[PDB]
Amino acid sequence: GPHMQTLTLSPNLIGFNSNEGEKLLLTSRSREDFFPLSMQFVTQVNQAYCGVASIIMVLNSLGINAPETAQYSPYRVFTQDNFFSNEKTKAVIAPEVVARQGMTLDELGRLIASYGVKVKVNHASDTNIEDFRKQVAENLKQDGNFVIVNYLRKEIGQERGGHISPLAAYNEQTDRFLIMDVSRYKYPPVWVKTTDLWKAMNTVDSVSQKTRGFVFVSKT
Amino acid sequence: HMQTLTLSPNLIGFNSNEGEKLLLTSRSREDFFPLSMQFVTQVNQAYCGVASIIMVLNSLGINAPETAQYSPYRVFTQDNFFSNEKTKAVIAPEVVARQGMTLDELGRLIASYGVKVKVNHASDTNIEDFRKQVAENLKQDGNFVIVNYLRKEIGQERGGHISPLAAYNEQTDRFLIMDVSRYKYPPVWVKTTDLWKAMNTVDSVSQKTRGFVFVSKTQ
Ligand SMILES: [Ca+2]
Ligand SMILES: [Ca+2]
Ligand SMILES: [Ca+2]
Ligand SMILES: [Ca+2]
Repeated sequence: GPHMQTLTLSPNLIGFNSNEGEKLLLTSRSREDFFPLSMQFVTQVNQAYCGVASIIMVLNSLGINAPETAQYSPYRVFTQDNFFSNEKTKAVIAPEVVARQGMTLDELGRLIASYGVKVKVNHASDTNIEDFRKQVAENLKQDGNFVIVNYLRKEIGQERGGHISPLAAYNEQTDRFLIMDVSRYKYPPVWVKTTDLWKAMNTVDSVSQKTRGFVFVSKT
Repeated sequence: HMQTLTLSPNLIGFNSNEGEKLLLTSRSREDFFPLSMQFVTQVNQAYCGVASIIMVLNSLGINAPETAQYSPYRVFTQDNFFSNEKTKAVIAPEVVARQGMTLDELGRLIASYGVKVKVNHASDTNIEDFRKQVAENLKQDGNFVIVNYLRKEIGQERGGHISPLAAYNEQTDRFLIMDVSRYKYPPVWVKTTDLWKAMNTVDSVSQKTRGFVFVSKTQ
């Protein structure tokens, strides 16, 4: 000591709309969730609503019975505008609060569960990279369930704070996951190395004083 | 899975195993990647053309107008698309909200943002040239295709619609429509002959056929 830090590394992302990124989807054999999520992909309506956008993508992909939207009647879908129609949802965290400060991993899980949907919240501190990779890759091969991640953007080479978005696929050959980034005005979907995504989840959110992590969602 | 309307059997939904395989076995699918990145729900039942335009303009990376919530970032949205006099001079947003837009108006609205637009009424071409020219575009980055067609002629409810095309599957001779009415229907793979018939219908507003538009950067 002191540590001289001779070798330092920065995370390498592959964009979905790159030639390589396209190839990673086509060579993935853990990509069932990509198709329904792609059908539902939305832009977060404000710079704090990443979790709401992520939730409604998953609820619509699961075919969860949705609130009315007068503009679409008789058709009904979850939107960021109607997601808080259920008072139990507002009781977790109110929309005006989310619009200022976002949501924590535990709030994300509780907001989903307020609609009676099955959830399993995994803080990084309570699991490990090997179980994350294995369990998420399995979910990505399975219909009827989805995965949402909460991670510090800085640790995957983006700016900057905590973010939430669904995962859509896992490329086995490169050990990368595809993040369907709902901040569509800022970044494309990206393929991130498991080790970098793990590092980014294994950070402490000062709002919760707990680590970030990932949530499994399925229909009951 | 999502609660959209049951499709007529001549259509293969993107929301089906076969529909996924048609993307995986397509050799004309480059446009799917950027278009999927930009896919949006039309904000009302008249705004299909606006949703389609913004998907394409965002996919092309055009400098975009100011937004209500994303500053300093900018993207085309259904709320900011009409934020200049040149675009509004084509057709007023108040009218698009009640009547939609014709094929010619679609073209002019796109062109008001400075990009290169070619409008093809079905009457002025033929099915073989439609298939070849569109499949070629679908392999090429930096350009896109939007169709205007009568939904009933492909089995769907009901009137004239507008949405982008994302891919062409050679074995089945089907095009993938990225249907912006996401609350009602999934994206669908439609036989070329059905899509051709649906474009070769007379829009009562224009007394011209429907058709398709090619869009690329002017630069
Ligand atoms: Ca490519
Ligand atoms: Ca499946
Ligand atoms: Ca799954
Ligand atoms: Ca193209």
